[PDB]
Amino acid sequence: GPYHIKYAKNGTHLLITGRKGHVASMDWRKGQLRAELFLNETCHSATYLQNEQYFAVAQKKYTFIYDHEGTELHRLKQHIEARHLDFLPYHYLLVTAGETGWLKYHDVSTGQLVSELRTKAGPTMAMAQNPWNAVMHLGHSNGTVSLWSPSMPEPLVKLLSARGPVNSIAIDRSGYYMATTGADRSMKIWDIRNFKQLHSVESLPTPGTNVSISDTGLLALSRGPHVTLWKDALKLSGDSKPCFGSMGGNPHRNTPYMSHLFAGNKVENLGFVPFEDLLGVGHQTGITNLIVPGAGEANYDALELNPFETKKQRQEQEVRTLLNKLPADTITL
Amino acid sequence: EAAWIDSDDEKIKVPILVTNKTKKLRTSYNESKINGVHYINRLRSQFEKIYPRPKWVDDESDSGDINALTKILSTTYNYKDTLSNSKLLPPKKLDIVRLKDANASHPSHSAIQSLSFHPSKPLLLTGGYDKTLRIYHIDGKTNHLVTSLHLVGSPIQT
Amino acid sequence: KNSKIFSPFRIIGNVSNGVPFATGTLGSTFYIVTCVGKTFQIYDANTLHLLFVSEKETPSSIVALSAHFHYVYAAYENKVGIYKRGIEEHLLELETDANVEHLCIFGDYLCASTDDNSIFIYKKSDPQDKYPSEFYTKLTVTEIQGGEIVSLQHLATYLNKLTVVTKSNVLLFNVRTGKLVFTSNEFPDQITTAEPAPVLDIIALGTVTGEVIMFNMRKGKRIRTIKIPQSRISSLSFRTDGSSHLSVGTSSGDLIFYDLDRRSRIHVLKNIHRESYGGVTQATFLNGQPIIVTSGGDNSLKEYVFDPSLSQGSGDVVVQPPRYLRSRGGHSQPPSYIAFADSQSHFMLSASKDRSLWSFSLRKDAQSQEMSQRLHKKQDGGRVGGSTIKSKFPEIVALAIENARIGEWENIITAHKDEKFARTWDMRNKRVGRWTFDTTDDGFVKSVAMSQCGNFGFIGSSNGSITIYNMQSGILRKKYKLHKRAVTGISLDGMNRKMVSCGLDGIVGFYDFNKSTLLGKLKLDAPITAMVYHRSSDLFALALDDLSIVVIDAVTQRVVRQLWGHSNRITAFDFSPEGRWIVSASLDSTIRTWDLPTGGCIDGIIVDNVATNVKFSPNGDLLATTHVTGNGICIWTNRA
Amino acid sequence: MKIKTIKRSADDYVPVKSTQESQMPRNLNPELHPFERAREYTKALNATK
Amino acid sequence: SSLSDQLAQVASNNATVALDRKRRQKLHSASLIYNSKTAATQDYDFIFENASKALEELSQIEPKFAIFSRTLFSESSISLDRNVQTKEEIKDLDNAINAYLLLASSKWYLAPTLHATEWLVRRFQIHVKNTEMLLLSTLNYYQTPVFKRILSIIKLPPLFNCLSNFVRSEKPPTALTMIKLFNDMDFLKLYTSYLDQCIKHNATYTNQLLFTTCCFINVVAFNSNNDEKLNQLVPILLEISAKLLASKSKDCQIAAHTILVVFATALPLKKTIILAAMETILSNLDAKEAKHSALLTICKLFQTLKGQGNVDQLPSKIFKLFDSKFDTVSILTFLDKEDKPVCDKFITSYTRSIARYDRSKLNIILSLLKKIRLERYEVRLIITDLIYLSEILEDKSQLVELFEYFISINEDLVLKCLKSLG
Amino acid sequence: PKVVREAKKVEMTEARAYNADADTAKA
RNA sequence: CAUUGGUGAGCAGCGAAGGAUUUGGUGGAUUACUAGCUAAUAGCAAUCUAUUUCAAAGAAUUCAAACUUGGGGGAAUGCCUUGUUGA
Ligand SMILES: [Mg+2]
Ligand SMILES: [Mg+2]
Repeated sequence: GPYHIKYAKNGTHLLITGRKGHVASMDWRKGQLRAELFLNETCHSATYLQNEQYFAVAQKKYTFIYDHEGTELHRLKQHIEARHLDFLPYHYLLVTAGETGWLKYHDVSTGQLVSELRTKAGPTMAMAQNPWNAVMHLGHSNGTVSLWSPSMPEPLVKLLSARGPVNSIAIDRSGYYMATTGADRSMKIWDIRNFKQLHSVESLPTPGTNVSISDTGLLALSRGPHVTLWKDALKLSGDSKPCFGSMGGNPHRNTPYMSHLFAGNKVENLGFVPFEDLLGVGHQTGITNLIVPGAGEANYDALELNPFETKKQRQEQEVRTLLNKLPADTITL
Repeated sequence: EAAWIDSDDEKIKVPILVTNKTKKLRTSYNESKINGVHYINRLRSQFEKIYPRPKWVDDESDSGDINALTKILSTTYNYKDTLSNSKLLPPKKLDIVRLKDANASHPSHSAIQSLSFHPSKPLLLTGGYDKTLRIYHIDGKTNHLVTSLHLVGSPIQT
Repeated sequence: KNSKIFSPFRIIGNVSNGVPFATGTLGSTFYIVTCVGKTFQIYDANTLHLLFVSEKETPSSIVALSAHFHYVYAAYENKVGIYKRGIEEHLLELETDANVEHLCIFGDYLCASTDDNSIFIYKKSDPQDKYPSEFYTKLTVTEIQGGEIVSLQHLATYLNKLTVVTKSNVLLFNVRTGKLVFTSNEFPDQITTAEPAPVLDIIALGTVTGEVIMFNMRKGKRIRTIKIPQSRISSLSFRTDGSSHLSVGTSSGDLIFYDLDRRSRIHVLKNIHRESYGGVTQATFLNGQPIIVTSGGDNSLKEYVFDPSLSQGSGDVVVQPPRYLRSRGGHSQPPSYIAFADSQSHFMLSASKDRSLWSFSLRKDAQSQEMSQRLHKKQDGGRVGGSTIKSKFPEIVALAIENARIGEWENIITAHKDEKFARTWDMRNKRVGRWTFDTTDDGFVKSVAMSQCGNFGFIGSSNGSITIYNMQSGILRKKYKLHKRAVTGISLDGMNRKMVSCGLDGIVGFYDFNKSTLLGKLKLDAPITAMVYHRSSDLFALALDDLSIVVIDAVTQRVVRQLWGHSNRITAFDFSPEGRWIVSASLDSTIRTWDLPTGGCIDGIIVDNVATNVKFSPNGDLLATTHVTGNGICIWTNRA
Repeated sequence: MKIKTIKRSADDYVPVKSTQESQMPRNLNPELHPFERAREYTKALNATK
Repeated sequence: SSLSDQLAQVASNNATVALDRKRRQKLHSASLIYNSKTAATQDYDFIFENASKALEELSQIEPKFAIFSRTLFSESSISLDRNVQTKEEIKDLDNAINAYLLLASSKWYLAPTLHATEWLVRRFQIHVKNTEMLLLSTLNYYQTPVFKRILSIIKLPPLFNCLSNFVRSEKPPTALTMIKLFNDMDFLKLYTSYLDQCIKHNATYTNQLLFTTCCFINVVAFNSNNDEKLNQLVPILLEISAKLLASKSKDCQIAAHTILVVFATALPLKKTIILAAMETILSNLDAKEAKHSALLTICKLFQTLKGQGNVDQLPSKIFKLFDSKFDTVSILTFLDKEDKPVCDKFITSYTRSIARYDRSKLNIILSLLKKIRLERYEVRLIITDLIYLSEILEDKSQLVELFEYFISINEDLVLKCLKSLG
Repeated sequence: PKVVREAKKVEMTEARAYNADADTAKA
């Protein structure tokens, strides 16, 4: 341990990467282990590429791409000390950031480095992708949030959303709201369409390591061993501000929707199960899924993502998605 | 139908909100202080939520019959009659223990061609082509030699 | 009685003295508080590691123990002590000479029952006070009300009522007002144990003739009646894991389990604890787990677990029998011999009258392990002759160890009472060895010694013959015949050149091991009883029969010192590592430290129980002793 | 209280008959179909190519 | 534990979800009437249509089956899935399934039952979830072809792994292996529970009792050498005997008569257990055919008694009960038949009981002694008691005649008893 | 094969316990 | 004649209600034993979360930030640096 978990875009596969180097790709529902590496190295995070066939792992100094069965396919020499990974599905780009403060976009299909951008803000502390526009959000140690595109050597937008390092960032499905947590024990919800701060829970009991937003809009928070969920937090009206406790039953105050305590474990990552009402939690002793009613999208669209896809559908979808790949340049606010 | 009634419980009046654990016992948020009888009755419900009420306590009570055999099984743990009381030995199992060998005290230099136990006294006689008559006192723990008698030129067959 | 060189440190190898242990829960985890004579030890239920011990020995033996969260209450004579983390925080002293017998804590009240059928109640001075300190009142149950008090129990949801359980019947006392709310009907058979059930208003009562009664206090009526003919219940406990089970302990040492719903027996665990030492003194289910902890007077604590049922359906019927999970233990009778296994103070060998040899670890209690007596297969191929029923080896009269060749082959020799050969053991493997050494003169083994190099083992016979074997092969090499009486000591110098022997004839012979020659012969006034040879200094001390310790210099073969003062036999003695002191014990119940340079007694002690053995640590830090009473070993620190 | 969870009847979404077509549920919420303009653009470019 | 091990437990739980098409093919392929290739092609509606007709035929044979038409075989059951239901609901479904498997246990030979159970195998996947109940009901058909099919489509529980070889194997399981499956104690508790359910519902039939009896008898025989195991067997199997004896159905009681006798010879027992056994046997003894089997069992039990008081008189309650179910004329008829089993010890005990309790039957003593030759020690006990009778009871023509009989045969022994007594 | 009888590892679990401290009451 | 070659058939000798080989599972050790959880100068251990908010403190022209590159030759279009044009 500790274990970092990432689910597939369709919710069919789960990728766990132990810090000391146990990477496992598995179909958690049917309990079949696709691959299992015991890299005697430190692995920081991993992601699934276009489908469950390929995954990437950020090891001590380089990123490696692997096949379904666990054979390495490439060693990405260009990406040095990558700490966080993300994959833009429609554009077929792999994104990286780390201690170098360089944002590198790599195209998986052609194997070419589309663009490498100098953040100039020291090591990157958090990252999240906006699904609506595929603009990447980076946190930094100076407390700013910067938005980047492959085509622009300078950040599109810079938001000052904390007084210290930004530990985590999350963006809803609609690409309209953003939740940032900092080392100043503060959470800030942002409206990224118009760039207006909506809420600022200035004082938390302890710094929040991670944040996440479901498809349905639940806001999830983790503070060391605690995991707290709020419903309807992401909204413009004042009463939706997150509050831990209602004072004398004031209806306007928004108390936590659900909470849970991992007794002796520090949570490592939170990831919602895409199309099911489950919340994944990574911690020191492994992986745990909590039951969070209302979290997920009940009605998925089969053409785009399908949890019940057969292999023949998988390979047909792998090509047609490759044919209409959006060019990297099209990314914009 | 309670056998006893405790009057101190009807007068005792306890606050709930002082301790965190008791806070669950409230029925309404305005309520803050209750007399004892309701406090006991509320404590009973919370106790059940901790340890659910099993079947044996409630539905069942003990308070030629067919169930004779099942009863006698319950009381007895050893289902085999003690062999000490019986005066026939069991068929297939032998309860046999070794003792010190009789001849350790004074060994025989030839085969033990015959053995005999004295009718009343605890003596055993051995012989062999060694031409000797050894009598032993079989106690089972020492087995010393009472006497020996050498018969020159009389091989002992019985 | 207070030494100026040595001070008590702890007792090793004692896990429970038979007093019922008490279980306390901190959050999720569970801990077990056990009695060891005049002190108590707290064990973690998960791993049975030793966590804490009471700082100081109570003036009188502990009788009852009850634990409640961090705080632990221990009751000795007329005083009830409160302890936190093994540190006494406060002492409740009762105002009567009668000794406390039972102890109950519910909420802010503390109840202590004395042997005169008087119940004392203490209360908390303040509602948020941690433990009760103030004296509230005194309730006494007369013989008309009921008989002697068996135990004090508190049922849940009973506001300020104490369920006093007596041999005659059960009583309900309201401590706040001190009035008898209810007296139960008389029970024909003497009651021995009580237990509050997870059900409400029902308390399980154990009688002296194998009855368990689920008596309903609210209804004042019997609900159920178990029968266990020809037995005496000693403990009771219910299973709170969601299955209606009941564990009934018996004085015979047998633990039985019943399924109350089905009215049937799951299993019986036989002879888990010796019947001689009180059998199942305490057996309690952990609250909400499938694990049951048991203890007994035989200085052992055990744990058993109920595995899940194998049947996918009807799991209730198909119940796996309980399975041994883990345990900790010690000798059942006082140790007879001790010796330091290692140059450091890590490991200790102990042999007792219970026919078992143990390896005790001073640095940690968990590391303590028993030497298995399973025999290796004979090299010849012949069948080893022994009784089919497995019985432990007779007790160990004498022992010797070396570490020059640890791991390569056997390095320990032990002699047994009334046995004509010496058996070998292997420390690294923790198992008896594959060689047996015979005296070869129809005589019993009286002395065992080993060379420093770990290659030769010397066995001294009672008929005067000294045999030498080779440890690696167990083949006899040489045999010395000088003494005509029993040899009571053998030793070989560090250089493996000069050998010295002593026997009941009072003669000490000097042999040259290399050339096998008799260098010289020395006669003393009295028979010799034991010998210790100090290899660094080449001095060896003889415990003569005239109550004298004679030091002799092997190089020159002359008496150099003679120590007097002992009033009785010298049971044992040892040299200091540096070669400067001798600590000797005697049957006059004293331990005297003798200063060899000046030849006089510099320190003296009076122990309540005679000390059978004394052994310095090779470091010199610790001194360990064993006594005619007490299953453990007393450890002392060398203040010098 | 009243708890309800996203609840998939496997028979609905995986046909029992091996011959039958598989169900294809469809949600027209734009939040599930991002880049409406860019995707149609490439499909225009590829049609020209 | 390794990651692979835990994932295996997840798979076993998730066996019947039908997550993807390949899983749907394996699950839907299992069948009791059809091969794999045809099985994949069928739909629930077609399968249910056959079952609805098949249940109707079973209903005509036995009205009880008609009830499941309202619960398991209703048109709504087509849309019912187990994976989607809650924990409380599945228990009611399991109870309904278990009840049905009991009724279908005796009609497996008939063709319609094999169709009716197909609906449960396909719809409710009893072959995966209720695996234990299905095998237990069809244990006695182990040589039948139907049992072979059940093995092929079923994953064996941990207790039934003795049959692991015979899955998808040409030879059916042999009689010898069935003894191994019953040999393990854990199975006996499992089979005991299932057998208990049959008695409660009176669902038993001769074939089950025959097979259940034959296995239990054999288990004792296989354990004859190992005494300690036999001791562990007594709590289980004798407990079954008490339950079987409780049943009104005669064939159930007769099976208890078989199983009791074999222990008595297999393992000597205390008299209290033997005496307790008589009361249970005699409490529910109404059927004539059971009545014959009982009397042989009673005599056989006493022969196994080999301790002091072996020929002691029965307790008073036991004696009155025995005479009620067996008048004096009956036992004389039993003593008459030339092929009688050895019953001397019981008759010695039954003889002495009369003298203690029933004086007017004292004439019957003369008839009983003539018909059967009793052992010398037995005769000595009879003489000793009759001597006390004369001292206490008034002298009677029958009483002196009984002596007069003993005068005629073995006169010298009569003096020895008189010498020791008077 | 005979029935496999494996000793599965048993680890502790949280369980709720009734606390007597609610019991004592002062007038 | 020799096998320190294999496979068997039997002795002598050893020899207490059997002996020998292989193997699955769990438990204790393999470092030297001061208890669990939390928002931690105390609560909880049945949790509260119907006081958990307010106040106070808190923003370097460091407004720097790949110490992270396999060697050789280049680099249209990119990116870095510098200057320039027009707003
Ligand atoms: Mg093993
Ligand atoms: Mg270059």
